[PDB]
Amino acid sequence: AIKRSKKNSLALSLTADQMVSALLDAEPPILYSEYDPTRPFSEASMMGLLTNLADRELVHMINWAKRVPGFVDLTSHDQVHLLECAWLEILMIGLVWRSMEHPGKLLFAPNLLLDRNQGKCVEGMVEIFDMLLATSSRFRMMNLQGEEFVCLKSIILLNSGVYTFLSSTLKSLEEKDHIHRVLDKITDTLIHLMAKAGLTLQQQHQRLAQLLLILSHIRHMSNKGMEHLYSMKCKNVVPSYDLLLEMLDA
Amino acid sequence: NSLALSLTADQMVSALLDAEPPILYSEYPFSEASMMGLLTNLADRELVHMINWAKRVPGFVDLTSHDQVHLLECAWLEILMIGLVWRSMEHPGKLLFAPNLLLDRNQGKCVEGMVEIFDMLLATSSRFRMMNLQGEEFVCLKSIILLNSGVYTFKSLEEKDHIHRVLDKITDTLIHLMAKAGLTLQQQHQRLAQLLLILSHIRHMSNKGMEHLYSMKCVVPSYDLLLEMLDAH
Ligand SMILES: O=C(NCCCCOc1ccc(Oc2c(-c3ccc(O)cc3)sc3cc(O)ccc23)cc1)[C@H]1CC[C@H](C(F)(F)F)CC1
Ligand SMILES: O=C(NCCCCOc1ccc(Oc2c(-c3ccc(O)cc3)sc3cc(O)ccc23)cc1)[C@H]1CC[C@H](C(F)(F)F)CC1
Repeated sequence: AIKRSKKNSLALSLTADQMVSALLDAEPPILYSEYDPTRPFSEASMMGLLTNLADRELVHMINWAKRVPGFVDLTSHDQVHLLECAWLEILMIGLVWRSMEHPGKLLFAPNLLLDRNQGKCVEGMVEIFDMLLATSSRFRMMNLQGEEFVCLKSIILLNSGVYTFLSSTLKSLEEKDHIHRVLDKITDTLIHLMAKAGLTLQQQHQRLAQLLLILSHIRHMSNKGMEHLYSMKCKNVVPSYDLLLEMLDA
Repeated sequence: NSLALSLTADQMVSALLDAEPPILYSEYPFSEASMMGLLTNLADRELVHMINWAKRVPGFVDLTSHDQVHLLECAWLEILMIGLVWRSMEHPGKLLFAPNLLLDRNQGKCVEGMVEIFDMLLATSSRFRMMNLQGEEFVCLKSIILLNSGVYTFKSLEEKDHIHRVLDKITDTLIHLMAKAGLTLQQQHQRLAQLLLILSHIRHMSNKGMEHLYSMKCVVPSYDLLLEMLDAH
């Protein structure tokens, strides 16, 4: 079809209710882990299970991202770089959302619930597990709602890579301005949700701030996770997919 | 009880502005090991003043010395970087490490792996410029970084509760500044969101910087004084 100019992005013409509806409708399928439960539970086998789930979720992630209002207005290059930036943060926020109602455990999939002591089966994992558990506990304590969750997940996609567009082209400035406007609309939607829930104005701003501050922790977890995943690739417990990496690099 | 929680928004702004550290001039030929020596010497001197600034951030003194040290251990580089970004706002394409140390983006190429970090710092300064970030907001953001960046890695519930209450007061303060500047309610929450979203990028830059420094064989000389100032010695 026709690629609209940024001022004619569908994102900017959505009401708050329509933005929520769009984000809920984009939400990817629940996946079940496919595994043999009789296999001995080792570092290699655990990381293999998690890799297989990650690979399947990433397929659905791409289709989800394309359905996030504002995303497809970006160049294909900028789209890919948002995803390359955010993919682990997006996996992690999903995981902590899914795990909210299971204190002490991470619900990687409905049929794959792991506790922090299984995290110790993978060297370097338990520290990240504990951070994920703490984030899930914080979401539980804040009573994070599904409509808020989908807004936060879309914010991670749009925000985690915008600052590593380098402003070396005029197009980059247009892309940055567009992302800003979409992020403003998602903020309006988050406030709309909180106002409808009955929060006072002060409470609305405090809650928004607390939710956005958690995003900085999610970023931190992603960075530590990438460092951990690199170590796992050296041990040949996680694939390197180096040809995809050199693809993305060139 | 905590003085921080009894303060009004106007009083909080005053306290945060009053806590601001001095501007240091570089004191420390010109290879990569010398570039890292220059930047490390500057960081070492700034850290002495940072610890005194941290102790003056309302709410910080209420924590145990071990928690104060934990938060600083988590946030120190974020704080150095946000200061750098602020200082560089009026110097597009350059990083004002000090008034007598203005470095071009391409001077990052002198240290392997540094120019990518320079680029992220420059992008942050550009963002602050486009938003016309104000000093009053800057000090709120820096305080948020100190309190937020290690809170998730921590009676311990009483301390986390205290920190979240202080953070809520800073949010109120940022909103108050924006309201007094004439922003509509919609503009206020949008700007709050844009400011807090930049802190995700500052965290990223810190993480990347820590990895880079670990690569570059890089405790600052003044470490013992830092702990002494924190009463952690
Ligand atoms: O797809 C690629 N590789 C294969 C699939 C990913 C392989 O890595 C993973 C990733 C996660 C994983 O485990 C999970 C978490 C986790 C977090 C922190 C840790 O320290 C360890 C684990 S959290 C979590 C949440 C879930 O829902 C599911 C799983 C997990 C296990 C392995 C590349 C992507 C990037 C792309 C690029 F670069 F082009 F963009 C190139 C290709
Ligand atoms: O000693 C400690 N760590 C090891 C110290 C090693 C020295 O570190 C640096 C840090 C920065 C640096 O260069 C600067 C920037 C930069 C950022 C990213 C890069 O990749 C490269 C450069 S940005 C920037 C901005 C500036 O204003 C000035 C300099 C710089 C050069 C060296 C802790 C201290 C605190 C203590 C605590 F917390 F308890 F108190 C815990 C222990």
